[PDB]
Amino acid sequence: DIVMSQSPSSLAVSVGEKVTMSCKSSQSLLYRGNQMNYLAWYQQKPGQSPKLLIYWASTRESGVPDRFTGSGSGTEFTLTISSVKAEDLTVYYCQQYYTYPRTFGGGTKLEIKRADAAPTVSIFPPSSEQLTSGGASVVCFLNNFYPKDINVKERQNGVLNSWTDQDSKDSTYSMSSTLTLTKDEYERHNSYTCEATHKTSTSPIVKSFNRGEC
Amino acid sequence: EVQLQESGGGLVKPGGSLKLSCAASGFTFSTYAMSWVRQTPEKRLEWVASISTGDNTYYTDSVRGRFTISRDNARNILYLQMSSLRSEDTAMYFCTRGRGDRGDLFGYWGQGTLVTVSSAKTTAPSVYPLAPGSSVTLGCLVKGYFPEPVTLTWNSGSLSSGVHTFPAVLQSDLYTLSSSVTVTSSTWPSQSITCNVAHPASSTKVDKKIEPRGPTIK
Repeated sequence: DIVMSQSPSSLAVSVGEKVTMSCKSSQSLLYRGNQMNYLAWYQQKPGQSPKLLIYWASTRESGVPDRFTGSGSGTEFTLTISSVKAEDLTVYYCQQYYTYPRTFGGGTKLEIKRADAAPTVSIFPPSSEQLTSGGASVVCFLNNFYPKDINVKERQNGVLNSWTDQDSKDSTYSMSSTLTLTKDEYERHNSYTCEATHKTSTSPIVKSFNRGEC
Repeated sequence: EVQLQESGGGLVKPGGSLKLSCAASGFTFSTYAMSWVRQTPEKRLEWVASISTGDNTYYTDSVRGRFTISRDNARNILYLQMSSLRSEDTAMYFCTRGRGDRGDLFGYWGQGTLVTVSSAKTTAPSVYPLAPGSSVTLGCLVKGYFPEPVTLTWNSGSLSSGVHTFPAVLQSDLYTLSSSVTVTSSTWPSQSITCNVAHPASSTKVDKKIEPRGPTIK
C-alpha cells in the first residue's frame, strides 16, 4: 500500500525550458539485494492510454526521446526534461512496482503558456429540427486562443459549457456554449448575443443576431 | 505491432456484472504476464489485477472477491470479470501486457473500454445540426444520450483539422456534446458535410447532414 506523491499540482512552461518532476514515495522502492529501484514514469496524452516513459526510475523505454532522463532513487525520484516541446503537453505520472498494490501518484498537469492568442467566435441559432421536437439551444464557439482564462456572456437561468484541454499543436484552448431554453420562450425575445472578455480583450469581442423569425 | 483491444465495456446497474475482453495480437502471448488498470472519472489511475506467466492472480483490495482476472493463451485473450459493481468502479478499463518476459510492468496498453455504473436507462441520442466573407463554421449537437460515450465524425471522418470536439456534459442523465468545424466559405455548401455519430450498445448509428436553414414560415 505504498503511497506516491507528485508535486506540484499544476504548472506552466514554455517550449525549450527545463522541467523537473517530483515523485515522493511512502517507502523505499530500492532493494538491497539487486540495488534496483522499482519505479516507473508515464506520459498520458489526453484521450489516450498512457505510455511507459521511464522504468527502474532511470532506464528509458525504447523510442523514448533523449530529452527525457530519469534519475533519483529509493524514496525521492525525479523526471528530467531537457527541452520541453509541445508534443509533451499532457500529464505525467509515476508508479512503483515493489509490492502490491501497484501505486500511482496524483499526476502533474503542465499547462503550456506560449502567447496570448485571439479567440475566434461563431454563433449558432437552434436548428429547424430541434425546435420541432421540443427545446432549442444557441451555441457560440471560441476557438484557437490562449489563455484558458477567459469567461464569457441578459437572463442566465441555466446554460452549460465545455473546454478542450490544450491543443498539442498550437497550445490553444476552445470553448462550447449550450445556451439551452424552452422553444416558445425563445420567441418571447428577439435580440440574441454572446460576448467574450479575454486578457488582450479590454474592448470585448461580440457575435450577434436577431431571431430570424422577426 | 503490439496491439491490445478491449471489448464489452459499457453500462451496468449497481450490483451488476461485466466480462471485459482484451484481444492481443502481435507477440508470443504466453511469454508475458498481463494486468488491468482503470482510470477514475477524477482522472486518477488505479491498478486492478494482474495474472502471472503462470496464472498466479493478484488483485487490489477494493475489488477482491468481486473481480476475477483470467487469461486464455490459446486465443490470445485476457478477461476481467467484474461482478457486483460499486458506484466507485465507474471508470475507464485498460489491459496491459508485461514490459518483458518478467513482471507485471505496464509495458503496453490497450486503448481503454469504459464502464459506467448508474442505475440509469440506456437512451439513444438526438442529433441537431448547427447551420449558420472569409471562412464559415458549422457545428453538430448531441442533446441527451446515456450512457457515455459516443463518436462524432465529420464526413465519415474525412474531415481532419478545424474540428474542436468538446467533452460531453452530464446533466440529468443525458450527456450534451457539441463540435465545431471550419472551412473557407468557398467550401460549404459547395461540398456536403455531415455529422456522423455512433452510440454503442444502444446499437444506434446516426448521420445528420448539415443543410442550410431556409426561409419557410407560412
